[PDB]
Amino acid sequence: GEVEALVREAAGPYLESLALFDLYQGPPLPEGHKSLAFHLRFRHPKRTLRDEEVEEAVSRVAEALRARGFGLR
Amino acid sequence: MRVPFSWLKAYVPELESPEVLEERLAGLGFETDRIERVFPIPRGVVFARVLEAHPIPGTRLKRLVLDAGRTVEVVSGAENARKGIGVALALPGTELPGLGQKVGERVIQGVRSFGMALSPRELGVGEYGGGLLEFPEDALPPGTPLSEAWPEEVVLDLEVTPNRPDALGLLGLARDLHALGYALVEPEAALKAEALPLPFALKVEDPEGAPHFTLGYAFGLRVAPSPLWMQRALFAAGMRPINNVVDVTNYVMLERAQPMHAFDLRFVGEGIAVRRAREGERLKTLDGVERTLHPEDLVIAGWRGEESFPLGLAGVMGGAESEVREDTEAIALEVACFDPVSIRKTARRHGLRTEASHRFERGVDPLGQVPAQRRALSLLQALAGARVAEALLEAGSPKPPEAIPFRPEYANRLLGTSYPEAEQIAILKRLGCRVEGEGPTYRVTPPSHRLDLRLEEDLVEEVARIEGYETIPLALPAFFPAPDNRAVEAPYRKEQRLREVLSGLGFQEVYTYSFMDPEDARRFRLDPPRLLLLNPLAPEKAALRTHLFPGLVRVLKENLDLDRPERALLFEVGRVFREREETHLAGLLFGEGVGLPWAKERLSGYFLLKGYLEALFARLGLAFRVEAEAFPFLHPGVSGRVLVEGEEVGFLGALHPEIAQELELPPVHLFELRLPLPDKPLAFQDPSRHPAAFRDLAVVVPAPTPYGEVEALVREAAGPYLESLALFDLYQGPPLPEGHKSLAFHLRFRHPKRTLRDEEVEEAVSRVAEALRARGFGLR
Amino acid sequence: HPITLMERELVEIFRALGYQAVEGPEVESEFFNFDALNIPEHHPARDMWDTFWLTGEGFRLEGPLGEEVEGRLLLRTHTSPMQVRYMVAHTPPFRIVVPGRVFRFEQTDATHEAVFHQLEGLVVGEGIAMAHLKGAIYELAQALFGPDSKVRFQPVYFPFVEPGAQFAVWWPEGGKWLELGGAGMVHPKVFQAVDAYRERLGLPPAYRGVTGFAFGLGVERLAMLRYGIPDIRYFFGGRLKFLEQFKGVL
Amino acid sequence: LEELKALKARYLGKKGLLTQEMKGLSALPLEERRKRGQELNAIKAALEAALEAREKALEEAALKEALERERVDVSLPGASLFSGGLHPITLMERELVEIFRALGYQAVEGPEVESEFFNFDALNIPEHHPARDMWDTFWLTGEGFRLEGPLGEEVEGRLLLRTHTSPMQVRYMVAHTPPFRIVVPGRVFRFEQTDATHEAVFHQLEGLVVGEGIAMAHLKGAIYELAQALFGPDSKVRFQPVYFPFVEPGAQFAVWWPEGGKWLELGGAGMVHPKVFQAVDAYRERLGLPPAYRGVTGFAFGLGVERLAMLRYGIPDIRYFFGGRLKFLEQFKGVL
RNA sequence: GCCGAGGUAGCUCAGUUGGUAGAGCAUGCGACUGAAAAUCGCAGUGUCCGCGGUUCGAUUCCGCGCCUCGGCACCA
Ligand SMILES: Nc1ncnc2c1ncn2[C@@H]1O[C@H](COP(=O)(O)OC[C@@H](N)Cc2ccccc2)[C@@H](O)[C@H]1O
Ligand SMILES: Nc1ncnc2c1ncn2[C@@H]1O[C@H](COP(=O)(O)OC[C@@H](N)Cc2ccccc2)[C@@H](O)[C@H]1O
Ligand SMILES: [Mg+2]
Repeated sequence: GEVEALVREAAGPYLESLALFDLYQGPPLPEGHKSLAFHLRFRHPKRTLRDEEVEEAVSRVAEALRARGFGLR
Repeated sequence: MRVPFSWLKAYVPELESPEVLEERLAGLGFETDRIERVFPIPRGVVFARVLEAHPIPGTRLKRLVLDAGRTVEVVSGAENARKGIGVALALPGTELPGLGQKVGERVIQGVRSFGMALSPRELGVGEYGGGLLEFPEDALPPGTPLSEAWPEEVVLDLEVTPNRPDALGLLGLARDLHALGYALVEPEAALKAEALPLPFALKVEDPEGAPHFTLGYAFGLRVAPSPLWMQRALFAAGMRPINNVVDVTNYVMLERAQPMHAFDLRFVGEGIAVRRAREGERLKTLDGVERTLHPEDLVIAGWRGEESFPLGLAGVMGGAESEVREDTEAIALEVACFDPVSIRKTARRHGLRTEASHRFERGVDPLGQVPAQRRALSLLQALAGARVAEALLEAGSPKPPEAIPFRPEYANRLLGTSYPEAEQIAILKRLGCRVEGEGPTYRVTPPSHRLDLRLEEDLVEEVARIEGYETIPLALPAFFPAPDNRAVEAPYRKEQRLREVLSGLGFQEVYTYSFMDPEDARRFRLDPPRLLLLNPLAPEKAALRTHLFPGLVRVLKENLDLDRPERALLFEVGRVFREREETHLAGLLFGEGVGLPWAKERLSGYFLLKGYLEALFARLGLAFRVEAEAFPFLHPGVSGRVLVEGEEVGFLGALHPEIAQELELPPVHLFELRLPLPDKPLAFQDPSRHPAAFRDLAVVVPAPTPYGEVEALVREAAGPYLESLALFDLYQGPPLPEGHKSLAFHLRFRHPKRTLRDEEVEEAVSRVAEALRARGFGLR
Repeated sequence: HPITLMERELVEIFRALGYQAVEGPEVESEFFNFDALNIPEHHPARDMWDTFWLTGEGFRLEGPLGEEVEGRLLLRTHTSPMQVRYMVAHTPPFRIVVPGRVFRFEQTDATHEAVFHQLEGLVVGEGIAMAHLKGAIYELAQALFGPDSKVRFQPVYFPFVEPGAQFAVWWPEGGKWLELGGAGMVHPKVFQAVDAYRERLGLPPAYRGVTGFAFGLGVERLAMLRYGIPDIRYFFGGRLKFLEQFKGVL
Repeated sequence: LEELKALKARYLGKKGLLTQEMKGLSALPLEERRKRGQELNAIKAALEAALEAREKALEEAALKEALERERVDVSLPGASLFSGGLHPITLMERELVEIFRALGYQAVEGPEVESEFFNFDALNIPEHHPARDMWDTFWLTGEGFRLEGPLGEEVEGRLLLRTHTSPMQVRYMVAHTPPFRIVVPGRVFRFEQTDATHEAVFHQLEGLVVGEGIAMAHLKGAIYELAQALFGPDSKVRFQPVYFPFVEPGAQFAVWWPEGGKWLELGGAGMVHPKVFQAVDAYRERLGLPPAYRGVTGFAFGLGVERLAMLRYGIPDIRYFFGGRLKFLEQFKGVL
């Protein structure tokens, strides 16, 4: 709950969907940890968007994901 | 229809304002699409008098010397620019709407042009721009501002329904505003006729097309431009002035919705002959258009000796040749009532739509001709100083309208109103009816022009409107419906519930055009449509759908292309066509499936759908099972029919791979039943309170056999005391023969009154093993 | 579908006034769509509807009494033909509303379609007045826009209702008059065409001593204004992103 | 395999292109005879042969695996999604409500825990009331419980479980103003030993139509309509005098059941009593609302749902509804 | 049934001193993962409306008829 709440939040307005296509608590990950893989989706009303915009967002999501205390495989 | 406020206000003097008029015409039965101010003419435009028009050598231009108070010159390339006419002179420093940049002194081909003489487009009074306006040379004192004699006008745009052709004439429209209590002013055509013979003869040869045909005779004509009030009026109504004569014809037409046309006698020959065009005959109408004539066209012809030539496309548009011009002195005035159908046909046959045909199609006063002839003849005498003859030339004797039995008692019964008899009779009489009655049921005979009044219900309408629909009170009827109306809405509540139920489980409803692409007939392997179209919006939408899935599927492709739905469960209820119209229900599953957003383990495909579907009829309490059947549009591997309550009604499977491949689509599943679904009456049945003896038992069966036949057999011989059944597992493995599989059923027996002994169940569990052998199945 | 959410509500609204909900066929005969409704050939007034003509041999169109009805096949240009059908089938008094998809030939735009839905309302019976017609709309109005709503009737023409009318409902929460549909007292010749058809089928006349009102409204337009859908071409569009929006309108 | 056989489009493209559009293109058009045609040829001779061949090749390679592989026993049980259902009491109630809805009635509900004021007093059933014995009142006890009256105000009095839905008559009238038509379904509780046609907890259906000009003829018309809708045109109603302290001209009614040739006794009815109108308006003053039921008259009726249901769905014993048996319930999955 | 404009890759679409039939997410194998993603080459499902022409891959001259639009004439 807290994870998504945060991702969607800072994910930006242009964020259409979200989704959780898998939860992994395995080997290549620290002790007592788990990874949540989200399938995001952005979209603009009037025109298409450039990946330079999405990054400036996909990033904003990674920054708060750090300021808080989460990683990003 | 364009309605120039002031033009109307001439017949209806006391009108409040363009606003109120729209409110008034509203309640009368005509709504205005728009209202607009029209002739903003700057102080810079004055009336001027063309003293002389001098052709600029070497050019195609002219140096005009105009009396614009003082004398000035102007250069103009307008053909119609000549000596002796008036013009709208835009002085240097004038802001024109039609050409926005400021007019000024400009030198052209050697002459200091002092401003310019405007044209219909340039002044903003009409779209025409191929000549200057042509005012009566003495119109106003040279130099006076034009507005001073051409005030801003307000035009309403009125919708005139087919039941009011009398309304395609402002004097007619006016007659309605009158009934509301507005003073009416009808023009009094003031003729000064002369008893003399007419230089031509009439010879109507198709009285069927020209039920009533009259010709007028005005001579010694002095053709010149119309006065400003005329030109101003015509323009506000969407028409462009052309002169004396021609203008009065158009004016009258608009006034009393009676098209007329002045033929120049030089061309009329001996007389006018109203006949049908001789299959072949050619005619060049006013629009400059040279046309051929279909032998069905009603023509206005002239004959000379033993000759006969066309002069105008009767009721539609006059001929180019005989139109009156400046050098004409005598005319033959056409004022007739033409067969509405003939005009309609012809008008369209030649793709023509005139103010003339439009009215003759909708309907002309069957007896308004002659009064019209005098109005025109009068006016011609006053503006063209014509010398109108005294006798007309009639052809046809229409019968005045018959009486209509009118009971103001019924009017009030049918309306739910209680208008006093008096108000009713009064109104009716204002609309021009003759109420020869004593009471209670009067003999109301309407005006020749009301074509929309034949019935007593027509009349009652006239009260409601003139009295105001807003005066009809609100009420609610109370009654017990006739018995054959009870439960008529079952069929409806049934299907509705259905949808509602589907929407329950998880289906998303979808509506899809009833149209079908003839190609999809092949593209999805279906039989071609039986009902096609004679006017498809597009060949793609050329036929009528014979199935609901072709569409359900297409809306899928279209989805996955605009957005990429990871999955989708859809349904549609619609009318299909084929031999008979029939309602169908269609479904569609597609995508990953149902499971856990994470854990890869998904639940889907064919059995997911059959999942919902079984769950579905489960809800409806209806028998459901599938039995493999070949369907040209489903994977042969996954395709069967659907059986509701035992009767077959559709199919369930996956779209044929070959197909998905063409529409470039992934795998997909669907079904399409036919409505209404079977109706099982419910029979309650107390369930026994005594424990259900239940036992398991596998059944080794050959791989090709369908679970359907197995169960059908087990349940059958399983005995009556059999409560449940169930299939808790299907095994095709090692400890079993070649090409075989075992079906393990979880049976359950139960007795109503008392418990049962295993000696009874065995005598049953056995009966199941015996037929399971007599047939050809094992029993692990 | 939004068309259904609306239809349902409209039907529930008239249901509460005692109306019955019955449907008719989409592929009609020129007899029920025009003739029995007083719209003869080359009819000047036969041009508000731009008829879709059909062609199909082996197709069995069937009239009210399940009999085979003849005539030039087509797609109904309004639901009004259900007025003629339901009357040869039942006897008065009765109140019916018949929803349905209708087809017209006109270029589409933001507030126009070639395939759309209407809603007929037919109340026949001795003693029925236009006051009753006005009461219905007044009720349709209230239920849809609350007590602060009001209706507006203005004369208009239809060959099948003599005292014809067009009506508008006052939309408070938007301060604007919306033009919903046509209406009026059933025309004398429709009653005549009905009973007349019945004889042909050996049924006694039944609409000789009665009167009655009909009304027909555009569903989509009401829906549009009601659900805020800006463009009318969305309903039949097919977009799941559009549809799903209405999951929950009750 | 063609995945590459496709990419070869540039493998053959650019590569072959390094022959024409890569060898002096500002002069190539001045060389057109043979060489250009060599490609004009190969460019066509290859694109069509190649690109399509590989396609149709797999178009018949992939589409082939499926056709053969994918073979299911269609008639095999599928996913086991659940299939809901509705209680019989609801199926009925709904139909009753839909029946009265069509007559212009409004469906509103009231509370199950009433006050002695709305259940008896305002209905004209004072203390030690001889006529207060058709209902065997369930008395309650609870401090901290906040029962609230019509105008959301705190209503006082001895708490209890309503012995009929009629108290919704008193509540709805202090809230709204006439004319109106209401039917208020609801679960009621009485103290009586249960049996085949009796419960301690059952459902009724009130019908209240107040308004100036309302007559018993209107009350009779309703039931006549309730009758038809439930048993077809061949149905008929029967009204016989009976007593209730809250309706003066009281009545009990029965509907004729054709498909069973028997008179069923449905409920009570009658014209609202003068003192109920008095108790209502009277209560309103207390709440500072102007009187509203001074110049009107009106009728009420109340029927037993279950009994109608029973006869309607064939359930022999009334104790089944609240029983809980899934084998019983599931039986009605489909009554529409 | 007239003037005039557009109709091209799961989609949004510019375009024209032409090597660009493509750009912007999006999409197809290796391989970084357990399973993905931000990635580096390697590539084009495209009849650039349909029937016929057009250069060495054509969209565009060019022909007529079709999906789209404004105005126009009607009047939903
Ligand atoms: N293309 C379109 N898209 C959406 N709504 C449309 C439509 N064409 C018409 N409508 C709606 O259909 C309504 C009625 O259709 P119309 O053709 O104007 O009258 C049709 C008559 N059949 C209605 C009527 C019945 C009984 C008595 C009087 C009148 C209109 O008020 C309008 O809101
Ligand atoms: N234990 C029980 N189980 C099932 N149905 C029961 C029942 N006790 C009563 N009923 C049903 O409840 C119906 C009415 O309840 P009863 O107590 O008789 O009258 C009760 C009043 N409140 C009804 C009424 C309202 C308005 C005007 C007049 C009368 C009966 O006709 C009966 O069919
Ligand atoms: Mg009329």
